[PDB]
Amino acid sequence: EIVTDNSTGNHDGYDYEFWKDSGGSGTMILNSGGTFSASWSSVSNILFRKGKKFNETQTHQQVGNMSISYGANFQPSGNAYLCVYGWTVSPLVEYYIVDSWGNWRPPGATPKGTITVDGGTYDIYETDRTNQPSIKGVATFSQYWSTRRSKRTSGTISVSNHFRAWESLGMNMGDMYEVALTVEGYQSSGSANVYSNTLRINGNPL
Ligand SMILES: O[C@@H]1[C@@H](O)[C@H](O)OC[C@H]1O
Repeated sequence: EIVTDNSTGNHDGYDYEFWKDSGGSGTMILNSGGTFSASWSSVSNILFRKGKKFNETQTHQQVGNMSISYGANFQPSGNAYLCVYGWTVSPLVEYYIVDSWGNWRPPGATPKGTITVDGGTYDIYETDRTNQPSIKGVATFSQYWSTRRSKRTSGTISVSNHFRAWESLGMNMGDMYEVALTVEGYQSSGSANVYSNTLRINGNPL
């Protein structure tokens, strides 16, 4: 149902998470399957997601081929991302496949390559977080990014294609912790309605 504070659980088969740091507010409404809506106001950082959490024992290859069909009405007022998001451990990595954004195309780095997939082209980037919040407390970890060259708010995201592309460029991943269609807000406000979000693993939906 309605979530306005940091929370992890399972709704309609999908692992959802609400996460924000202090400042401003956010509201997440959990709808059928992987669908949810999101509103935020005067946040520093906020994340809204529904996908799949893993027990950190398998590589993406061992999990299997991952793919998400999604559609969203994406209405940010400032900096925000509509993306597939998640983590690995050993190495600890925060990752992004961004299809849309607000006023700023992330991450502000030099591309390491590109991948052409799902009817578009993405620049690939690697950045570094030093002693920042993580799924494992304050930590130092890399971020991997695929960022579409033009905004899109519905389609298929061939998640594993990006994973393979990253690893080809020497951006290696560890054991899967999570994969999830995600709305992020950074020092901004806005709203979003994810009316479609289906995660398939080996062609089988959650
Ligand atoms: O990399 C940035 C991250 O550090 C911040 O917390 O949220 C916005 C991102 O672009």
